[PDB]
Amino acid sequence: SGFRKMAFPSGKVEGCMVQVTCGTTTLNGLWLDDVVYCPRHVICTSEDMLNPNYEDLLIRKSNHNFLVQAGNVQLRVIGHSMQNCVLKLKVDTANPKTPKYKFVRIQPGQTFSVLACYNGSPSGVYQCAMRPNFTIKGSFLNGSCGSVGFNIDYDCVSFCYMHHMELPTGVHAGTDLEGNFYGPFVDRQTAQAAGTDTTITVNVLAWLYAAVINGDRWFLNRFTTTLNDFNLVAMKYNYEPLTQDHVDILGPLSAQTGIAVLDMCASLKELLQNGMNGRTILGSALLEDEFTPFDVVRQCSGVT
Amino acid sequence: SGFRKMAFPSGKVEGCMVQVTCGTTTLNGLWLDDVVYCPRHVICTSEDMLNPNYEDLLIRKSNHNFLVQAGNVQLRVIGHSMQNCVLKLKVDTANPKTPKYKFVRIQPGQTFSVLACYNGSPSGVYQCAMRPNFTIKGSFLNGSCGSVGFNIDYDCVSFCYMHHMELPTGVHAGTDLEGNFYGPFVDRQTAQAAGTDTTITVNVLAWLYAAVINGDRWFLNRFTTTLNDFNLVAMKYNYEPLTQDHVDILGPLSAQTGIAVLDMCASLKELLQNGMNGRTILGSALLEDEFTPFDVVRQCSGVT
Ligand SMILES: O=C(Nc1c[n+]([O-])cc2ccccc12)[C@@H]1CCOc2ccc(Cl)cc21
Ligand SMILES: O=C(Nc1c[n+]([O-])cc2ccccc12)[C@@H]1CCOc2ccc(Cl)cc21
Repeated sequence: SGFRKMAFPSGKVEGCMVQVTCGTTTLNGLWLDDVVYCPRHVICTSEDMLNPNYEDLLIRKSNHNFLVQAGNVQLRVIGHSMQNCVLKLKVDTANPKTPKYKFVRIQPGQTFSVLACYNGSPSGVYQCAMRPNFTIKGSFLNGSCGSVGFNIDYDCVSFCYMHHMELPTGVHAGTDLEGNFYGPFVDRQTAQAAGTDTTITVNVLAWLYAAVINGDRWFLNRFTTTLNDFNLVAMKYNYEPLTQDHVDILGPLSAQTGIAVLDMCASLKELLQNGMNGRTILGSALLEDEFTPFDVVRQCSGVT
Repeated sequence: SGFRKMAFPSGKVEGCMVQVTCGTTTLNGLWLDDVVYCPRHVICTSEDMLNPNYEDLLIRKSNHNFLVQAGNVQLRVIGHSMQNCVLKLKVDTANPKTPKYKFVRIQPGQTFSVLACYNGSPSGVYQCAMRPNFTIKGSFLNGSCGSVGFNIDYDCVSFCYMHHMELPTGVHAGTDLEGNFYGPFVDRQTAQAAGTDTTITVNVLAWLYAAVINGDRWFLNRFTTTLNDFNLVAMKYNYEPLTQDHVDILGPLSAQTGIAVLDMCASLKELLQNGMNGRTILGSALLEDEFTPFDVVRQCSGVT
């Protein structure tokens, strides 16, 4: 019982974090096998960030200009290449702590853990979601660039995010591990505004199912709805449209609780229209949308 | 920028988790040096839990009746003793991954990370606080007993909690690493009710300071108050009384923001009296109390 915003155990990713310095810029790198991945803006000064031409700035950099430090020991850089917005620094030593891993590009609404680091050292771990506007709401300070987002399936770490920047609104933007930004963001110090941060409907529904499993049932109404009727209300409240794929994905939670997905949609529709009235659901006064149906199942079943 | 409920990196504690089985009961153990710490109810059957006499049940147990497995390898148990509500199983092998550590008994209002485990395997990490009624609001299922709570100061892990039980209300109870329960709870399957779960005032104030640092300033009022006037309102709202020690502890946040502690108390007093009016502070529709002043400073400064 109880329901928490839970992050994956971070040990497997802590064993991959290194410090990358190029000139006077220091950030974090991810060391997997004999390659260190890091944001390509490690080659930029603060002035360069205003309008960087990365291919040009990279011409002035050699292997020896990238200082990679794992713990308090220096790694020898024997190659470097730019792939989209990340640099891959080939080192002469394979990371002995390299876990089984994959690089995945997640979809909006998917959650992941972030191991926030400074100077290649982990400071904390938190859970977040890729927002429908492709930003994330993280917690990152100067030096946190290169911190990664990941999910773990038993012993395989799927890295899905690498932190690159903060927008003027305090929201965050980054890339997958192939260097492609999520959303339309670019690694330049220029005004970039985020789109509408809509609520991940399927995630709210999953968390209402978690609430029912953990005993918070006050919001269960006597109504049902259809996907079309629900979606009319959802659009009005800046909630993402719910599809039959989302209903399918919620099937295991529907079965566990005996509450049909569309009945839970009707309860959510009434919560949107009536508000919480000062009440809480799982200790929250707002509808939480950063638990996927998979996270709810995993947390409520005990997957390790 | 951004402010998250952040847990400590869990790697150092993941390297200590083992599975402890006694007969047909399996839970988690913490392996530090050549000792495995676990809840003493590992010796009980479900029937025994109703009214256990631990000293008597322990007479029927020998070293070979405690099965300790670290990963998929069995540890040899060469001694066992009960200290309060924990069993200490002396093993013949010192844990090679033993980090620098301390056992601390925390005070109500103090936060810590929990590495939730099942069968000695980590499933997730979350942050919580020792409530003023000495319960915690965790996320624990069958088999999670023996999961620990901890804080990290650079490279030293201070273990402060070991999970033992869930109360009928879905809140959690456990001990420090010397086996002493927090609060008045006993390791028996008997009706035990929690006291008032008051709000940790000093923590709410710290989180309002974090909100100001991260740009959420709408709630800043034009008022000030005194500790006595504030505390009259705080008692009425089931908030813990604020002391001059709490004001001292908030001094660094007051200095960072230029907002005097008593002015922030007046803003909190108005939030209590007026409510949020549908607004949010750091993405929350309620006043968060599970960030200590130290956590706010650490997260806003980047301590690794
Ligand atoms: O965004 C950047 N830094 C930081 C990132 N984050 O997330 C938080 C921070 C806080 C406090 C100072 C720095 C921070 C750098 C700094 C300059 O502007 C850009 C523009 C594009 C790119 Cl890809 C990175 C950057
Ligand atoms: O509390 C216990 N289990 C579990 C603990 N927690 O936190 C969640 C759980 C969920 C689902 C089944 C079990 C769970 C056991 C089970 C029996 O009653 C007691 C009474 C006292 C003591 Cl010290 C431990 C226990």
